[PDB]
Amino acid sequence: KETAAAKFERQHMDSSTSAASSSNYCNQMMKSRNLTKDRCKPVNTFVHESLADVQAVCSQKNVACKNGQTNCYQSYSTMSITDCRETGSSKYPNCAYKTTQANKHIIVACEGNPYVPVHFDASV
Ligand SMILES: O=c1[nH]cnc2c1ncn2[C@@H]1O[C@H](COP(=O)(O)O)[C@@H](O)[C@H]1O
Ligand SMILES: O=c1[nH]cnc2c1ncn2[C@@H]1O[C@H](COP(=O)(O)O)[C@@H](O)[C@H]1O
Ligand SMILES: O=c1[nH]cnc2c1ncn2[C@@H]1O[C@H](COP(=O)(O)O)[C@@H](O)[C@H]1O
Repeated sequence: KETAAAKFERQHMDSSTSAASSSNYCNQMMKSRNLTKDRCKPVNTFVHESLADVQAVCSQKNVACKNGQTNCYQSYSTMSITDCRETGSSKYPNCAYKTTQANKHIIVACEGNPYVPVHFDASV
């Protein structure tokens, strides 16, 4: 039922806040977006921009994906993001995360028709 595009929105879109600036944010969000269900997702980024702005990245700077595929795109502008990284002492199911805010260019992979983000590759 859940499309790749919907999964990208679930894992990575958080337009509601301008910057994920609670120290609790990743702990709460990693759980509520179901990224700690079968295991602690080791790293995940949330993007605090409009869906339209993030979708627009698929028409921006074409760059090589980490996996060597050619369908990745880097945002021309920096975007407000939050990096969530599993702590060294995090143990499933009690997944624990460090919350870090940044403004960085995002790199996403795009697929499909319509051509939309389906994977978050990197922030630079
Ligand atoms: O949400 C995500 N999905 C997939 N990869 C991510 C996500 N967020 C960050 N990353 C990548 O994971 C890296 C951290 O892992 P590292 O290679 O051990 O340093 C970051 O530099 C990002 O490129
Ligand atoms: O490029 C892609 N297209 C569709 N699904 C992907 C792609 N890359 C990874 N996935 C899968 O969907 C999830 C994407 O998470 P992300 O890499 O953090 O964005 C991963 O857990 C993979 O299982
Ligand atoms: O200019 C860049 N090229 C490639 N990765 C970058 C760059 N700037 C920041 N990064 C981030 O740093 C990670 C690579 O660092 P590494 O794990 O030490 O190899 C990537 O996952 C990116 O998210």
